Parts: sequence; structure tokens; C-alpha cells
Amino acid sequence: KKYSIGLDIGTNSVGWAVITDEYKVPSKKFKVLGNTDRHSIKKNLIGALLFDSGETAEATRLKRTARRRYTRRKNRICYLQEIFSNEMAKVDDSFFHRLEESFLVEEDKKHERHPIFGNIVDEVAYHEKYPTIYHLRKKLVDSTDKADLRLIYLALAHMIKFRGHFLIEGDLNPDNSDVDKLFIQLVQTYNQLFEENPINASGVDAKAILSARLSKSRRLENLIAQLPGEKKNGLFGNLIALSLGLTPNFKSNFDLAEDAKLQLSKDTYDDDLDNLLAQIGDQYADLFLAAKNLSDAILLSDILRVNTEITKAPLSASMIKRYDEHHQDLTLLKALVRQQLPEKYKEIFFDQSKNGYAGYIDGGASQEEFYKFIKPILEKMDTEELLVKLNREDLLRKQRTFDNGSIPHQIHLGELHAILRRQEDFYPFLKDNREKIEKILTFRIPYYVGPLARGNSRFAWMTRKSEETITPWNFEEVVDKGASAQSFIERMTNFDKNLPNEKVLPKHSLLYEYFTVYNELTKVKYVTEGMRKPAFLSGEQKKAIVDLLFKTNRKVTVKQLKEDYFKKIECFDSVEISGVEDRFNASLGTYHDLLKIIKDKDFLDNEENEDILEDIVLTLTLFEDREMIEERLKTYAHLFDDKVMKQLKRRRYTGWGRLSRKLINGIRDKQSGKTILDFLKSDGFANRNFMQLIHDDSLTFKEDIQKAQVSDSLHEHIANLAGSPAIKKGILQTVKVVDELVKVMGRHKPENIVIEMARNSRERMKRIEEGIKELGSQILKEHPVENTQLQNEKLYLYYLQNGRDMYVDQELDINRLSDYDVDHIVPQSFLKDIDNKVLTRSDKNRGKSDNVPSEEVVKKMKNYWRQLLNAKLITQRKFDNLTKAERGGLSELDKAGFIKRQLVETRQITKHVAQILDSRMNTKYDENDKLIREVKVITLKSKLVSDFRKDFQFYKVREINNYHHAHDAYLNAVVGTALIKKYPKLESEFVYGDGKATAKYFFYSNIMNFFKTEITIRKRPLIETNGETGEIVWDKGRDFATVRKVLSMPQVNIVKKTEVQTGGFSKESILPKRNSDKLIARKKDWDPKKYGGFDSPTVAYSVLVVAKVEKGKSKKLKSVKELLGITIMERSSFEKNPIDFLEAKGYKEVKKDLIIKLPKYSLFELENGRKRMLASAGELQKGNELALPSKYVNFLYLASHYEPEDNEQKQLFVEQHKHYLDEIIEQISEFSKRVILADANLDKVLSAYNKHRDKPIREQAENIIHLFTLTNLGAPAAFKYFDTTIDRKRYTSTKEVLDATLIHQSITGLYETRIDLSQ
RNA sequence: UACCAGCAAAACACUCCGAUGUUUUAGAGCUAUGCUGU
RNA sequence: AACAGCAUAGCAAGUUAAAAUAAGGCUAGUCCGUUAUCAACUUGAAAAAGUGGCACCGAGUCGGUGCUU
DNA sequence: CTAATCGCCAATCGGAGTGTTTTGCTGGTAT
DNA sequence: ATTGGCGATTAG
Repeated sequence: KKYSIGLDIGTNSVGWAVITDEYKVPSKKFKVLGNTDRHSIKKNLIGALLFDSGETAEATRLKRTARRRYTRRKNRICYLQEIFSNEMAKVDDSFFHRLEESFLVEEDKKHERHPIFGNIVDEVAYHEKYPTIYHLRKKLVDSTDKADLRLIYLALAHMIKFRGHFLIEGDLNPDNSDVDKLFIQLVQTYNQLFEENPINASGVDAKAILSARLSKSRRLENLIAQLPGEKKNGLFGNLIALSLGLTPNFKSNFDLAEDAKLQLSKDTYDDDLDNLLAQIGDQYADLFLAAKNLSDAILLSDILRVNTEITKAPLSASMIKRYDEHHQDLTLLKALVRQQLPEKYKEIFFDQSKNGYAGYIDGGASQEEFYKFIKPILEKMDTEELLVKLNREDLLRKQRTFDNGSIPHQIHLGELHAILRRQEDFYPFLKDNREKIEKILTFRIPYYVGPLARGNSRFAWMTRKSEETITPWNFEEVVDKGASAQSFIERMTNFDKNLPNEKVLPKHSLLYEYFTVYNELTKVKYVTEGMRKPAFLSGEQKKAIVDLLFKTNRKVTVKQLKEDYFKKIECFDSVEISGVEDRFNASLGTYHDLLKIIKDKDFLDNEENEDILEDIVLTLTLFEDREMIEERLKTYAHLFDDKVMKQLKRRRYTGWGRLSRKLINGIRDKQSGKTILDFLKSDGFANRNFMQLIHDDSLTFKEDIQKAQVSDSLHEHIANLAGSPAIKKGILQTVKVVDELVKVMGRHKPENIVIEMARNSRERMKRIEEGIKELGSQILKEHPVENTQLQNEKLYLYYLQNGRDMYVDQELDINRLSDYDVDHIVPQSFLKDIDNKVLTRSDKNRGKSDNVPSEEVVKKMKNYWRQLLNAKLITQRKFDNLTKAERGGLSELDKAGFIKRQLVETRQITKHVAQILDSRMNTKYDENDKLIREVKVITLKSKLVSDFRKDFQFYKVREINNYHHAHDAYLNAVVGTALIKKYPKLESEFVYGDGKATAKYFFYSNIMNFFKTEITIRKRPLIETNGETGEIVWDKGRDFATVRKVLSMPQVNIVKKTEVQTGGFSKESILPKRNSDKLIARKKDWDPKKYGGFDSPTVAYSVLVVAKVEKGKSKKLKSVKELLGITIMERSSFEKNPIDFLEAKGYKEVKKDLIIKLPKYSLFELENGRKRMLASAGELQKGNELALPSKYVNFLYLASHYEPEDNEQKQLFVEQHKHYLDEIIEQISEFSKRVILADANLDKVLSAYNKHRDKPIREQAENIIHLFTLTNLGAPAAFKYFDTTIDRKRYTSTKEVLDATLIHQSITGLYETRIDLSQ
């Protein structure tokens, strides 16, 4: 009767409590089912539930994409084999068969073991003549005589399998050994163009400056700093930036009226040039073309590093250079090492475990490690050119490395084209297949088509045109393209809120602009001298205003209307408008753009054919490709001319609206007979806005909208919500707990529900590296900071400041972080708030210590301030407050708003949860069609309870039990109920559903004042009661006593969720061959003992089975029962058939009645109160937890910190109570000698405590908290007392739990079933 | 509780490509001494 | 005797290529396979439905007293 | 002599495109 | 950010 519920939600737990009218927790006795002796148990109603966290769906996507790419790459080679498999049968019958059985040992091969020539003599000559494949490629490109076609196949296959990147669109030709020649040609052309203003070459090597491993902006700055008088905006700078590859704005260089920007990496450049070529061509004609050639010589500059005009194969000739320097250096190093230090020969060239040359070729060492290990040896012996090579990273190098990711596919295409044209006269079948071969290399699926499916995938949306296969030679005749792009966009755009069955208009529709104009100008309220009361304008006056103002300019200022509309046609001088803030946000811009392009107004003004305009506007905002738009615009080709068709091609919009057209010009009133547009155009003296037209009960808009809104499930809704899945898991569990609690207590509803919601190295390193690179500093490479230091705030702030003291401009010491301090820009007392803290050794340099820092720092280093802003080492809040320091100061209304915001919740997730719970709880109506409310849902904050605790001495320590979750859940409800009972005027703020600044400050700062005694000089009534009704609210002689009694109970329900594991099969590494039974085969015909495989799989659940087995040699029959694990790989076979699966293992005569399934975290109970949980088929975890009295907790909290006359009393209390540590240690020992059962660790702990025993109480009270880790719930771990480390204790047996009691629990823990395992 | 506005961030859901890394096999190893043998 | 394998001692060379990249499946496609959901028992393919008495004194993981099925 | 302990171990980098909420200073307006 | 597998030596 008249109870209430309090909840606490989090990422990994949910806490619940139920309270009565006098702040008491009830108790009840519950039934017990099973086959044991016990048949009743008494329990209280308070507790918490713990579970594991959810994850995102990012890894699955990556695996899916990788799978698809592997399949497609495998399919790519079969077409080549199909082309080649008609003449290869006349030179070697079994060439292709031998190439797939290369992985097998020489007892399952079925052919010979030389899979190129099939012989021993002519297999070594090939390797002697062609050490690599690049030798063969160069020879085939350059030679002139007939060759064996197996070699041709091998070269072509190597080219097709690995084929470079697709980052550049266009045509490319190799001529890069003339960077300075092309540079000087461009400079000469520039001088020819500007004879009045010549530019000197200055003899600067563009190769060095423009090939630095930095950003392009820095390179441009370095290049432009050499020549004085020229900046980035200069014409020469713009041209050189286009050549370097960037997006330069050309509007200012020729005072162009419209934007015109060109980039060299897009297809548009082939046509956009024509635009700039429109009103030009006598000059600025070749000055562009030459620039293009320059872009060719800079891109392919550091890649080739070989001469030209000798061979037409630069890449294959630039890798034969590597396989000469390697050979030349190895001999010299060998001779030197043998000559000078003969003792260290065997370690470098023979030992295969230490980072040598033998560990670099057939070992497991990278190149950086090899460079580090050999440098100190090289300097001791003396022979110096090798050091110079090392410092450039050009020492002994290989061919297939990690820096090959910058090779385009045009080079491979060129080499293929060269090879195919030389042999086409000896082999006529190569003459008529060249294009088919190149199409295999060049083809690529666009991103707006997707998988080529047939109706069995939930990711595909493609639409077909015929019924054939989609080989890459008929892709444009079987696949429909435009419809695919349309469906690609339309599957993920939004719907209409008012009508859930209509799509949203584009943001740039003509009707949308008409609507916003007719809306923003319907509530405009002007007052003149003649009429004291302002009135509404007439419809025709508004039409005239649109004619003379809205169709004349781009945007209208607030003063332009007043100075034009009322000046000539109205002849009035006074007008005030409030409805718009100083700037008209609504304008007809698309109308002006179209009127410019098509240059006739009769077509646009007449309204008989607006549908075509809507169609073209929708078309332009949908397709991202030029050809598709050009082909789709063809239906209306006769209405216009080709000249305007050329310009309509180059026009693109973006954005999607928020309401449909059936709502604006589709739904008509059944009484008035006008659509919304008519009302916005003509509404009489009562000119209402669309929001006001919506609210007309008399009109039929209400009926249609309500019927549409009236026209499922819980998981669907929670999934459709927005946020992280952890919060969703919490919400679902909370709902289920509430239903169970309502069921337990007699199918009655409560009165109140109170809820509250609680509160990197890679990204830190990438941010630090970016900040270093942007400023061009050298602090990132100074030291290899560990991830722990990266997480460390001191080192993070040091790195973001670059080791420079912000206030004084001097280099910070790396070892002075201890003496350094952290300063906040705005005081916490001023505004209680990583973007607000800075590092400095002295805080007095900021200026005033109790205000915003003075302007001296900014006025003296604004240059570095701007530099740090560019480098992103200073935050947006940081520089915003720095600018506000000069632009003003601080007020008190902002502080009032801030305290109101910190007292009132603002997030939307809490509101969604409250709405779900409300809609579920009270669902009854009356005759008047208003819902009867009988349950109140409240949300408060996280700071009320903390203030209550710290004021009234109810302290919390988080490293002893798991009880604080339930205690917080309990403390929420008391405070919420008391506040709502005292002040019935705060529902409109705190409850879901539906001078003065100083007064609000006082009210919201002393809302929690009626609980306390003498205040500071003013005593209070002992009984506090409601001034409206006389009901008792708070009694200070009893309520604190009952709260303290409830806060120290020994029995609280705590449960853990049981789940079945799911995910990957095993570990991902492949191991060498070994003689063991713990290796899993990769395929069915590959034996692990001869090929290697995986290890260490994961289990899903265990099974308990009792049956007969044979253990021995004489076929002795016996009985046994034990636990067997089922893995993720064979779960399916076990579920399909259990008996045969088990008989395959060895067991016989299995009784299909005693098989028991056991998931993770199953609860077993032993004789003396010990409890165990199951982690696998061979591991256990603890399941107990201990309770300490309250005085010990309070003393530990007070003695840890140990950091105004009132505080001295606690200072003396801590000293006066000295003899509590012995009691705490004895409690720990007594708990550990009954349930934990560990001996060596306990002895070590006791000995260490006895031995140390002489240090301050603060220091000995900050280590028992660490010690508490021995006695906890979950997985065992490691810890440190003072300087000694204590290792892990693990329970590796599982046989005992085979004679214990198994417990089955419900969600709330109140309903139980017990089963005895002695059957 | 919904509609314009300027921006700058953040998170979440899909599609298309590049370079490495790991496991077996093929690129005949030479000379001197001793043991086992068909 | 050769020949082959073993253990010892010396000197020579080394940079490249073919195949697999979750075992597999039927729906045979240039398609699908690591996210979200899950105590026990009765009826139901499945979804789904149902199953457990109240007050009082106390407190080392819940115990006792009075009334009912 | 066989179970129980002790110590080590765990796939990683770069690019292009589309759509949606959510903060947090803005404003208006209105409901 | 851990927490369960696996090979090699050692007590009851």
C-alpha cells in the first residue's frame, strides 16, 4: 500500500530499491522449488544487477569487405587462363595443372616437382639468367625476337595480380628527368606573357623544396618566401599551386563575377578549362598547358630515380639498380668485418635469433631494428660512405617493401601495352584480344551500384535490365545505372513527421522558397503614426513587396525594406518590424540563378508548367555524375537551346528539406476550401503563421493529422533510438526489472518512480603528431613517449605545449613536470566546469589570481597564439575565452543560468526513457478523452545526493563491496519524495508530462535548506511540515536513525547475467609444423603434422553427461561423469545430433535424460557458504563478498585523505582512533581463511604488514585499500602492498563442483530453484 | 513541443580500392675425419 | 669399394616466384558466414500464454512467533 | 609419477563517397 | 585497459 520505486542506470550495472511511506524497506518470505530439503527463505527488497558491455559493428564490416575483395581477385585470373587455354595445349599439356599443386609435399603431387619446365637441367638455367621477374619484364619490353609464351603468361599474370592505385584520373606520360628544364620553360613563358613585369628564375631547385615529406602548404610557403613581393594570392603563386596540385581560387586574379576553380586530378578539368577559355585565348593560352607538364615531373620524381631516353620501362629498370648496390655492399662489409673484428663474424651471419643479417633475411626482424643493431658496430671499425647511405635509408634494401603504396596503375598499363605490341606478328591470336586484356586491368565497380546480387542479400539494391552474366565486357548493357543511383540515395533519406507515408522535398525547390517567403512576411507587424495599434498588411501589398523587393536583389537588409518599400509606393517614414532580427534569412535565390542562366522571364512567371521546373531541380540535386545528368536532361531538349544546355550541366545543389508537398499544396480544408499556401497568401485580418494554422480545432487539419498519426514492439523502438548500445542494454534491463517488481507485489501499481543516469592512446598520438607537423617543430621525434605517458596528463600537456612555457616563452624541462602546475583559465568558483586547463610552473604570471587572465600575455605573444591556433594545440574554448578576455568580462546572469543548468537535466536520452516508462505505466482514459494520470516519473541530477552525503556524513568507498549501487538507488527515492512533498509548485520543472534573478538564485541555491539544523545563528523547528496542508514532512529525531539503520544491513541481493559466448573461432596466427594434438587443420586435406595450423579455440557452453566409457587396455567397463566443452565450430553438429556426436568421442550408452547445459557464470554452492562461478570447462571464479561495519569505512575514508576550526576536530579524531588497523586486518584474515583458501599469499601479506609497521597513518591507511583486492568477486588479479608484488592464485580444477548444489536464479534474484548433483 | 539561422566540432550506419605480414614447396651446396650398414 | 644417413672442422650463398587467408552452405549469385537477442517448469512449429499467502519481534549473508492451504 | 605451478602470449598501416542526430554559443516566433 | 591456453619443470 502506497510504495515507491528508485532506480540507478549505468553502463555495466543497474540498481533498484523499493520504499514505503515512512522510509522503510520491507521483507518477505519466498518459496523454493527443487528437490532439496529447504522450502522457504526470507529476503529484503534492494539490490543490483551486473553484466558485460556491448560493442559496435565496425569489425564485421571490414571482414565482409575483405572477403568480397579476395573472391573478386581470385576471379580476375580465370579470364586470362580462359583466353590462353587453346594454344598452350600444343606446347605443354599439363602446364596449368602443375601450377595449383605447388603447396603439396612430394608424396601427394601426382606430377613432377619443377612447375615451369618440368625438367631438372632447364630449371636452374632460368634462375641463373633471370634472378628476378623484373629482368624478364625489361627483356620482354626491349627485345625483338620470338620468345616462349609461358614467359609471356607469367609476366602478364604478375602485372594483372598487383595493379597499383586509382587516385589519379586522366592520362600520364613519363618524362621526369627534366624538372628544372620544364620549370625554366614555364618561367620563360611567364616572362613572355608579362613583358612589363618579368620574373627571375633565381636558380632554386624545386625538387628539394617540393619533395619534402611535409604538407603542401609549408612547401608553398618555403617556395614563395624565396621570391620577395609575391604572396599566396598572387597570380604566379596561384599557377604554381595549381601545378603542385591544389584548389586555387581564380576569382580575384581576374575580378571574375562568379567562382571558378580548377584542379588537375578530376575529369572536370577537361571541360572546365573551356569555361575559362571562353572570353580568352590570345593570352593565357599555353601558360596553362606547360604547367600541366610540371605537375608530371614532381609527382614521379622520388619514385623512379632512374634515367630516361634509353629504355621504355623506368620502373623495371629502377629496381635492377637495387639488386646491384645490395651485391656491391655485401662483399665490402664481409671483407671489412673479417679484417678488423674476426670474433663477431658468426653472430651476424649465422645466428638466427638476434637482429643480424641472418635475422633480416630468413628471420623475423624488420628494417629499423636491423639499422639500429648494426650502427654501433660500424663506427668502432674504420668505410664511411655506408654511414651516409644509412642516414638516407638507402642501405641494403629489398624489392617488395612497405613504401610501394605510391605507384599508380598507369605505369603498369604502359608496360603491358608495350609488351603486347611487340609479339603480335608471331602470334596472331594476340592481335585480336588486346582490348579484352586491358579491360581486365582497368575495370572497377562504382560505389553507387553495390553487390551484384539476385535477391538473397540484405545489403544490395541493384536493378537489372537483362538475364545474362555480368562479365566486365557487357557491364553497360545489362545493368541500369540511373535507377541504381536513385535507389542508392532514396533508401536512406528521411520521411515526413506529419504524414508517415511521404518523402521530403529538396531544400532548393521553388515551392519551398515561396513557402518561406509567404511565412516570414505574414506575421510582420508594423506601426505607423496614424494607427496607434499595429495591423496586418494586405495580400496585394505583400505581392507588390515581393515584386519590387524579393525579385530585385540577392539578400535584403533590415534597413533596405524600410528605405524602399515605404518611401516611394507608400510615402511613409515610420515603420518598425520585430518579426525579423536585422537580416532577412529568406530569399528567392534559385529564381535569380535560373533567370541568369536561361535568360527569359515569361517561362518562369507563368504557372501552367511548373512541374518541369520541379523535375529539373530534383534532377540536379540527385546525381553526382556529369554523364548521367546530361543523358537524363534530354527529354526537354527541344524547349531550349544547346547553349543553355551546356551551362545547365554545371550546376549542383545539396541538402534535403523537412516537409512534403501533399502537406503544403496537397491537403485541402473541407470547410474553408483553401490550402495552406492560400492562407499564407491571404488570411484576412487574422494573419496566422503555419504553426498557428496547424492549431485550429474547428478546421479539419486536426482530424486528418490525428488520424494519420494514429495510423510496434519494444526492441524495435530501442534499436531505432540514437546513441551507444551500452545505454540501450541498460534501458532494456531496467524495463524488465520494473515489470518483475510490479508483478511481485500483488499486481498493484506504485505512486512514484525516480530515475537517475550516471556519467585513446592512438588518437592522442595522432593529434600530437599532427600538431607537431602543422607547426614544423622537432619535439615529436625527440623521445619515444610510451602510451602510459601519453595517457599521463602531465606529459600530454607538455607535448601539446611543445615543452615551452606558455606565459614566459622558454623551453620547459622534461624532468620539471613535478614542479610544474596546472592552471584553469576561468575559476571553478566562477563557473564550475581538457579544454580549460593549461600547464605552467608559475600561475601568478596570468595576472589576477581570482579572475580571467589579463591581456598582457595575449598582447605580447599573439603571434604564437595564432600559430598555436593553426597547429591545433590550443582548444576552441581556450582561444574563445582568451578573446573574451579582451572583448569583455563575466556577468552574473550567465552564472545563474549555469547553476540552473547544473541543477536541471538537459539531455534527450533521459527524456526518451521517461516517455517510454510513462507510456507503459498509465494507460486509461475517461469520457472526456483525457488520459487519467496515476504515476509520477521524476529525474533530478547527480549532485543532490553527493551534497547530501558529504553534508550529513554518509561516506562511500568504492573498493570494498558492490553495495554502493543499491545504496545510491535507495538514496535517490528518499530525497525525491521529500522534495516533491514539501513543494507542490515544482512539478512543472521536475516532473515529466504536461530582483527575479536574485530570487531564482536564492531559491535554487537553498532548495535543500530545510533538512539541516543551525545554519549560520538561526535554529529551526524540529518537525518540518507542509505549510499548505499540515502533513508531516521531516522529523529529525527518527528519520536519520532509520536511514542509518538501513545503510548497514548484511543481506543484499546481487546477481550476474549468464550468457553464451559468440564470435571468432580461434586465434588468427599460423604456426610451424609440430608433433602435438592441439593443432587445427586449415583445410580438410591438409594434415597439421605436416602443414601447420591454428590453436587455442573458444568454448560456447559446457555439458554434463553420465555414461559408460573404456579407460585402459583390457576393455574394462566402468562409469564416469565429467564436464565436456562444446566449441563455436562444432556447436551446429552437436545441436543437429547429440548421441552420434558423443559416441564419436568414445563414450557409450548415454542416457538422454541427464544431459545438463551450463553457460558462463553458473552458480555452485558448497558446504560452508563458499560459492563458485564457472569460466570454462576447467576454470572457476569467486562468488562471495564481505561486509564491514560502518565505523571502519568512515575511519578509512577520513584517514586516507588527511588534507577552519571544524576540520581540526576530525584531525584529532583520526589521531585519537589508532587501534582500528589491527581490527581491519583480523577481519580480512578471518574472511580469507574460510572462503578464499589461499595460504602463501596470506602469509606474505601478514609478514609484510608486520615488518613495515612504522610510518604515518595516512601512508598505512592508503594501502589496506589496495590489499582489499584479495577478497573480491570475479577473476583473480595482482597487486602491490608497499614495494612487494603478490602474484595470482588460480583455481584450475573442476571436479569438486560435481558434488555440490546448483542454483537457478531469476532476473531480480527473488525466485530460485535448487538442484542436487548427487544423482 | 515543433519550424528558419551561422558555424565549428562529435558520434553512428552503408558501399568501392592500395601496400605489407604469416604457413608448405621449387631455386642440384664443396672438402677432409669417424660410426652404422645393404 | 662405392653409395646413403648420422657427429666434427673449414670455406662458399642470401634480395625472387606459385597457392591459401576464418573450417564451410544451398538458395548456384562475380551471392552468404565474428553486431544486436537468451534463468527453471507446463501448453504451444515459432511468436506467444501461464506458475509462487499476511502481520510482529530481531540481525554476520537471514532467524523465530501468531493466522491460512 | 602424475597433477599443480611458472612464465610467456595475443594481425597492422593508408585512401574515396553518401546520409542522420547532438552539443553549444546564435538569433526570431510562437505555441 | 584483461584474462584464458599452452609447454616445461617441480611436490604429495
